[PDB]
Amino acid sequence: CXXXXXGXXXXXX
Repeated sequence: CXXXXXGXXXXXX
């Protein structure tokens, strides 16, 4: 899980 902004971000889960 994760996400972000401006293009994306990251996460994991």
